[PDB]
Amino acid sequence: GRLIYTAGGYFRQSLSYLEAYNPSNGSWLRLADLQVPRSGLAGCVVGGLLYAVGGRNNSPDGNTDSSALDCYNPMTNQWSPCASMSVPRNRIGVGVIDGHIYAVGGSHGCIHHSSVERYEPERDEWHLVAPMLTRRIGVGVAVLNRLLYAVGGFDGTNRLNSAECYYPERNEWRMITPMNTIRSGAGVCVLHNCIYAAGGYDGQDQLNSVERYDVETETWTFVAPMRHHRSALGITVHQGKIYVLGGYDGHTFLDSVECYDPDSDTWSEVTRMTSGRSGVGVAVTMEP
Amino acid sequence: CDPETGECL
Ligand SMILES: *CCc1cc(CC*)nc(N(C)CC(=O)OCC)n1
Repeated sequence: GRLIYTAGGYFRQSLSYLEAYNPSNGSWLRLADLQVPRSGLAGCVVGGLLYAVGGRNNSPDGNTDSSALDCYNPMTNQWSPCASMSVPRNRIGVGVIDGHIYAVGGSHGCIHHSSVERYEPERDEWHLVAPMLTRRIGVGVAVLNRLLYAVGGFDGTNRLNSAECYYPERNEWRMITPMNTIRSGAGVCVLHNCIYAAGGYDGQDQLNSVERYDVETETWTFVAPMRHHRSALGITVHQGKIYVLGGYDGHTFLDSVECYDPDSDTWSEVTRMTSGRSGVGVAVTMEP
Repeated sequence: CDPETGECL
């Protein structure tokens, strides 16, 4: 009874869609729209609630970066505003550790953040923690073994192959081995002891390559590439498989959803989104 | 357009 939710995104303008995909039967459900359109946001889940964090509304009337945190309850199909972050964060990355949401990086106009802040749902409060060693927008974030990783991105001048890890009990960030490819706008997730980085943009092309970091060995290794090159894709893990959703391939706003099986090292097309889009926020929780 | 996202500008 778990669905893949996709929130927001962009196609002509930033979007307010909330749609949920059921891998068990291939269906899509359109649910309550976000109150404000946004692309470049991130999604996450804590205690059965879905959260939409940051992003920017790129509308016909202008660009507004978002510091918003909005809460969706599948039991009522209703969005509720939660406490806003200290600063707007477009092209943010988020990770959940021990019931708390970490918001990492992102931009506010020409400001590229290294700052990081943590949300406690029990108090509806954000607090700043140690900043990253590098400013990162279009950064991929994932959590493995209660450690937070920030991968790739763009620092205001260069696209990055670097990555770093936050150790919460020391409130400290440390660099990890850099990836073998420069990636800004990649999808980053965790699956079976590894941090995966899929797609993104290297400065010249949108990528179909995928590499994974084994935290025990400190190495990055390429796996099978996706069928579609994509940047600003959504990504999540569900029942031991990675799912990538949409993105931009330099020509089209993809509706493709591919699924990676780690046992066979293969990607397959599993469904199409209802319309092509980039910059979505994705997470997995109960059916509404 | 932004080559990373496809968005206008
Ligand atoms: C976002 C509109 C758009 C997309 C792309 C693909 C990168 N190119 C352009 N062109 C070439 C410039 C233009 O005329 O934009 C008018 C909005 N536009």
